[PDB]
Amino acid sequence: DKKFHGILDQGEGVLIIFDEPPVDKTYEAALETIQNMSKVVDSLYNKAKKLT
Amino acid sequence: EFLHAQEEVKRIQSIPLVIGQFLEAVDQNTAIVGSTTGSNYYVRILSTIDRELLKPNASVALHKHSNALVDVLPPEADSSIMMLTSDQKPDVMYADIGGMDIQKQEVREAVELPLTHFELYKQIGIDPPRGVLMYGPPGCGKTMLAKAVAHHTTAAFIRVVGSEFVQKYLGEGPRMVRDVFRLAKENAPAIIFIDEIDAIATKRFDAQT
Amino acid sequence: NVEDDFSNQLRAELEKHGYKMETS
Amino acid sequence: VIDAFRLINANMMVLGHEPRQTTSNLGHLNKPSIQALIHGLNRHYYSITINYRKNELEQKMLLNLHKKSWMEGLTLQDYSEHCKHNESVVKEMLELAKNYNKAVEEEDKMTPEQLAIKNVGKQDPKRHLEEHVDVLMTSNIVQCLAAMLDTVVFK
Amino acid sequence: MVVVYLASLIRSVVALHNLINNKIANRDAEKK
Amino acid sequence: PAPQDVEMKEEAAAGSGSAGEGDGKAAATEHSQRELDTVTLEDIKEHVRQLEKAVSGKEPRFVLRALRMLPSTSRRLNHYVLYKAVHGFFTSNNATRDFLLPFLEEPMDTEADLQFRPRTGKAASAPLLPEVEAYLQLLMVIFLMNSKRYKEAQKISDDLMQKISTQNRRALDLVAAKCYYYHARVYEFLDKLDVVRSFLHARLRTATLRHDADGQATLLNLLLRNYLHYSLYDQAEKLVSKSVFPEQANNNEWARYLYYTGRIKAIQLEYSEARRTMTNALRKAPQHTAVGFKQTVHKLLIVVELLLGEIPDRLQFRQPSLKRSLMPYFLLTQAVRTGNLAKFNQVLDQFGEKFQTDGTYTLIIRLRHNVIKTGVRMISLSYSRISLADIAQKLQLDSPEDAEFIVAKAIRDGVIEASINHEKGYVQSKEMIDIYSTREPQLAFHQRISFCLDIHNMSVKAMRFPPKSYNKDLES
Amino acid sequence: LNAKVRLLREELQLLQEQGSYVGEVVRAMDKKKVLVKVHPEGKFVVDVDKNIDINDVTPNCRVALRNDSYTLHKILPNKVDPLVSLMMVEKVPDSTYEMIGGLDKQIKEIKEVIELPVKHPELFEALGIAQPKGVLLYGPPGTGKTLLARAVAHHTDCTFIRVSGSELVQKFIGEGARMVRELFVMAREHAPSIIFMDEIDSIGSSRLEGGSGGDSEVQRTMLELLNQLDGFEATKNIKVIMATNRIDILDSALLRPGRIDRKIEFPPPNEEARLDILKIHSRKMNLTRGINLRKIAELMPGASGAEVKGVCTEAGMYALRERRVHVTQEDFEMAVAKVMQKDSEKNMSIKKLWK
Amino acid sequence: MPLENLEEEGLPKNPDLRIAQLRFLLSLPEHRGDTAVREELMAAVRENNMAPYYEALCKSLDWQMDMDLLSKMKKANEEELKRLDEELEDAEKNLGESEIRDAMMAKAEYLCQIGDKEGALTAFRKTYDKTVALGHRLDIVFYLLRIGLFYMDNDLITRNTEKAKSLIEEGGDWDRRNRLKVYQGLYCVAIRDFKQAAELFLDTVSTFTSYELMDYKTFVTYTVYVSMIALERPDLREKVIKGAEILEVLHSLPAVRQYLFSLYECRYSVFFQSLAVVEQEMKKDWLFAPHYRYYVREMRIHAYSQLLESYRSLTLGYMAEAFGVGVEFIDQELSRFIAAGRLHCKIDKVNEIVETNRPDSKNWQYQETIKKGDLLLNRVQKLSRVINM
Repeated sequence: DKKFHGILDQGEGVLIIFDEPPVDKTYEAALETIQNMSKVVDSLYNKAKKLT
Repeated sequence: EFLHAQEEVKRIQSIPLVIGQFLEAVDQNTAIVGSTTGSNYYVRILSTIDRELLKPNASVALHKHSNALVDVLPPEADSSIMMLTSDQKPDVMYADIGGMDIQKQEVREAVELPLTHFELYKQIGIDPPRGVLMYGPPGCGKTMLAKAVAHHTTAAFIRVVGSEFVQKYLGEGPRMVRDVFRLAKENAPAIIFIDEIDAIATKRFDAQT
Repeated sequence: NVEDDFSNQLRAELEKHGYKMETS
Repeated sequence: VIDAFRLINANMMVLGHEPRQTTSNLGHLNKPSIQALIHGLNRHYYSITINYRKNELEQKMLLNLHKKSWMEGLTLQDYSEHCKHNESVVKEMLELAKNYNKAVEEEDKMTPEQLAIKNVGKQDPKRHLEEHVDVLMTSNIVQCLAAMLDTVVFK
Repeated sequence: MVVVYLASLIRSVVALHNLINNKIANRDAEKK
Repeated sequence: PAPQDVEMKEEAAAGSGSAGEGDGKAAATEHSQRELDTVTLEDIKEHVRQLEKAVSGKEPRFVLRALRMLPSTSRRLNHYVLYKAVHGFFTSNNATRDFLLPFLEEPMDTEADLQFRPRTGKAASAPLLPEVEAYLQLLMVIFLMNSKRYKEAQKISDDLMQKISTQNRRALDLVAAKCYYYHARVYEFLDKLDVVRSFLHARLRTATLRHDADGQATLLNLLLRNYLHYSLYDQAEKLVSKSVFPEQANNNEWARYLYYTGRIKAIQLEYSEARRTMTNALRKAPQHTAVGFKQTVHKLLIVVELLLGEIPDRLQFRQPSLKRSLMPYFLLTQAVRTGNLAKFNQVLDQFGEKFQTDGTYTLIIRLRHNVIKTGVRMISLSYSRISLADIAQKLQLDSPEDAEFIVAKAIRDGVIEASINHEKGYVQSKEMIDIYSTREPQLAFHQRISFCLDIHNMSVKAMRFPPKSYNKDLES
Repeated sequence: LNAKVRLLREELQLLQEQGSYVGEVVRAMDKKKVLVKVHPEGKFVVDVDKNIDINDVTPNCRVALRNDSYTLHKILPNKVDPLVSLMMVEKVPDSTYEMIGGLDKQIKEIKEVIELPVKHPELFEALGIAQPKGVLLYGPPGTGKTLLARAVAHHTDCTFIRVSGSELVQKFIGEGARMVRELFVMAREHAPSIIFMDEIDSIGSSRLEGGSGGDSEVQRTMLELLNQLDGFEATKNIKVIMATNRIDILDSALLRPGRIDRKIEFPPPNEEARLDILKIHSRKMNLTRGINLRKIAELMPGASGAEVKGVCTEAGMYALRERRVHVTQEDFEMAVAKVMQKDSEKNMSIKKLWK
Repeated sequence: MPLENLEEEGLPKNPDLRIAQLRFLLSLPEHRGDTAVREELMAAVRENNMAPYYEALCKSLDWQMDMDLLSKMKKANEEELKRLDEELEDAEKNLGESEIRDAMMAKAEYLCQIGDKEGALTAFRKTYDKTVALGHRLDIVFYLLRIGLFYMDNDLITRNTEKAKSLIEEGGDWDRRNRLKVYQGLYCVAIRDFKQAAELFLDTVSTFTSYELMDYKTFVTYTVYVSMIALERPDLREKVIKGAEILEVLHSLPAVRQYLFSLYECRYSVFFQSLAVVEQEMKKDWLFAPHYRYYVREMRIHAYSQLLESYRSLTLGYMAEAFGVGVEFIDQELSRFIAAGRLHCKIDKVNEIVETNRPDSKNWQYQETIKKGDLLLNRVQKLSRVINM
């Protein structure tokens, strides 16, 4: 669910805890935009054929 | 030099300015306006102004020297009345007209549910309400239902009196309607409430006067 | 890449049954 | 907008005497406010020439802004702030992107009024998206460039 | 660029033809 | 059918001639004239013209349409392409393609665009006589791409072409440039062993002094190309160091040059520049010349990629619809992604005979090492420790011992980033998968940004480029 | 860039002016002065500038003026007439064949009378029939007669000019009961049209029992004008249509046939009609699978189309309440019963609910 | 009803079984009257790999069509045209606008059923010009889209979708908006990316009342299958498992239900068992994948990832057994799984502990910006070199 995110070691009787994400919003926001860009280029190329 | 040249135009764009309202753009060089003076002008458009935000209806500035279209004003600015009866709201709620259950359920659903959240009503499939007419015996108390909802929102309630549209000062009357309606479009959603339309707009108009 | 699908369906069902006996 | 008048009577204009007196003038005519002003100007003495006594020392004084530019060229902000800027721009760019697809597919129209309605030509995605890439690039360069410069030099 | 090219295509016919007109234009102007 | 041959010829001769003469004559509009003449005209002459209507030769009328030389000696070449030796593999005219002076009927009608015979005939210190000569020379040898003819009119065509040239002019080298390409091809492309070289060098010297870019460009490509086919590679490598390609050469000229250069650097151990040059040539010039080249370019390109250190995906095979041509290659690819040695050797051998043809043979041996290199990267990356014996079996190496030595070398190169523990019986993964840790996210940005700088410069310059000609045409 | 600034210095002195006005040309005079009427200021006879536009002399064109004497500038390419503006302000409901549909009998009768001649009088003319003068609509209230009039306008692609009996609507002479021909002229301009006269039976009930309608007065005159007019008696594509629900109001010209093309009797809403209307309505909202549209209509006793649509509309209120995203079967169960109570009220009062 | 036609064209394409699928493909087009077009359509079916048509020179003529069907459809189509021309003659006599439109629009749909594209476009064209019900307007444009999906020409799909897409939102019809999602949903399985498709199907079961669609039960079975492919345990759990609606309805699903359940239990022994069988079972019968590699590759990454994320260490035996396949196959698979950077685990076979480092971190998100940027980046250079000449 990623409530705290960790890994449970059943081989040793311990629970490995990771804490305070270094995950940044800058990166996450950037991912949405870049997928929309790939779409625009496809539409552009189709129009490109006329010019040639 | 272009900047210093642009500064020529900056000095004319200043006061005196009289406000017109932009009917439409014929071109990006000439346009038609109908001013608040109570006269319409077909005037020229200078340089260093946007027509991007000004193409549909908006307030616009003319210079009083030229009597031509020097500058632009936002569609939001020059709003005749913005709010009233939400900062002037009554404290009356649904519990001071505690009865009339059928009536209470109708007003609440038509007026409150679109202001608070447009998405939910639309989500179901059924359109969120557009035009409301309210009819019945006068002894029920339509104004009072209006009061309860006016209190409850505490925002997006524009109270306009039908006499307040008509005016002695020249050309303000048809214009006064443009300024308040145009503002409702910008600060969406908002409800416009006209108390009595039964003594301002009449079935018989004689039109000799 | 390479065609993993043809190979995995046959391998997964068969190998798993022998593995049941072999290991837990 | 400055004009000069000595101011002489009406008759002098009417006769045409007034240009005989002005000699050693060039003259000029401008109109801040319509025909009424022009008439007032002509009656007076119209625009007699204004020259300026100026030179480079006076010119240098007027030039100035800030010596404080000294601190500012080096200054860069907190890294959390660098991230705020980058985030705000990428988020913005997503919104405009959907119109952009249409823009490149079409825009046969060259007529500004028709283009505006058709492919959301007014509120154009090209103008703004370019404008956006350009602020983000320059902003990141100056902040990044300064941080590194300071590091080497102070230690 | 793709849009800029569509504009240059319409432009080409007029721009290309104009070149000849200019040299002649200078003679006419001087004559009359 | 001669009664039907005459409509076809007259139209063809006039249309192609009109465009070459009207363009050449202006003489000071060099950029426009250079572009129109190189790409459009020669391409028009090959693909649309020949194919159109009954009989591919429309040559007999054409010789008379302009002027070569006044006796019917130079004309004779027009008859020889039609019939002698082979007769090409184009459709020849029945008659009225006459041995000495093809046609009895002029289409000239004293035009400036279709010339007149005595009128051109005065010129010899004018560009009017060399330009016409060349256009006719070019047309005649134009059949050679399509036909792949040998020893017809191409016996004396090399000599005759030298005669047309003299000390040339900048305008004359631009038209002549079309002839220079065919001059190598006639003995080069067929691979008859003869000297095409003397002429090619000689024009090259003259064009550099006058400094006409169109001419120099064409010669340098041919000189490299000729050598490689002859199997005198040593000559081609040494040539490149002395060459200078103009930066104002046209788009076909660049594509041909780049392909040919690409095969050469690939041999030297420079795969990185070799792949990029071959890919870009195909987009740069879509030509009818280009059709013969494409199969080779993709075939050579794939072996060239595997060596660099990229393993190409399946999709690439599918799109250019040339999948079949690519097909034996496709197997070699599936073999690298699995990373198993044994599959590679067998496949590459049976197929190897075909591969000799593209120019792949020199490389072919080295492709062995890539397969294992891909196996080593997967073993180290995936796990920490797996026994050396497990790896030995998986890749199908000869010995468990053999796995150690190969692993030991690979680490030194530093592409793997692991440690092999010889005594302990396992490989230890020292690497961890990351791209944010060291100085390295900056590098990751660097490569992404780097490819972009080139794209930006191209987009912006290119936008401006039609307007540059309008600005010159005098518009604001 | 240099060109932009060069232009710029000249513009400032040029712009200095006494303003502009917008009028329209009534007529031009032969001598080249034009009689134009400025809309806020008085009418003026004044000349044209021929450096800019020679079309400004053409009558019945809205024109720009640049003030310096009220001189004509150019003609504005955007024009408007009051007849189009009447259609525009109301935003009349327009509806398709389905809504009325399920009254199979009703459609064939209306479709022949009104729609074929407006669409093509030529067909009628070849055949040898006389163009329809009057169309009388009668039948009980709640048979979709008002909606059908609106629907018919959409189908022919003809404007719906409703004379409502307001004096808010009227600017043509500011009243309408001697405005016969002025509407016919403007209708012909924006041809084809159907002029509609309506009784809602809630406002002007006093006019009706008084002497057989003041609203019938307007209809009788328009019908007279339309019977004989100019050379446009031959061809007609402008009808005058009446909605009424009584036979009492009908004067002598209305009552007889071969003075009116048709008198239409409407079939009351049946079980078919509720289905056909319900089906097209139910599409607008989300629906849950396995709900029979047949079942809802059949239970529904209605009293109008308005009632049938009221089922879907009431359904939405229920979906919010339950807090669903799709309007389930349960929402519909409660809705039929709630709509049945409205019907019952309509019947008790022997008058319509709406007022 | 028509959605099966679209699925059936898809089946010869599956690289997992070419031949059986041909018999599935024939069945529904024979009933509907695609016979007449099918001579032209047959070339598309060759790319998809084999056809059993009477004029097919393809391998399977083991379920070959009889000659009489081709001819019967053709006479029928001409007969239909003969009635239509005559309807058209009658139309002028009544209203021009009503009668000619109803007939022209009916003729188009009929033409569309056959799969004649050309005849469809022209016939429709007049009806669009004229006034017709908003809901009807959206169903007719979807039929032009429906012909292209059958035809499996990719370029063709795009044109129709964009036009339909504007008209649906403009309109008031929610139910109709949903219909377009299914057609587009077929499109999503048709291309390599299966993930995109699941979302359309989840919406459409709720709202898309039966007409131009199969029975409620056959649609629900599609719904759950596709949901499993895109969605991991949190997403799957909230969406499907939480609901009131499934309990009220009652299951008829158990085979597909086990495949959804196994993920939740997080026992890959149960998962993998259900996976080899389900892949073959569902995929062959109705199209959700013409490219078999994509389906298994995505499921296996999720089954391994999810086991690893929760548990640091496992024994090799447990690992071998749960996953299914050989240790050898498993060890090769991992190397490819690692490359992505979301899995990042190490395997010690010499000490028999498989350790999973498992970094949830910024590196995972970072990795994504860098990776995605590559496709686009390569693609502009190619667009620019074309535009300039």
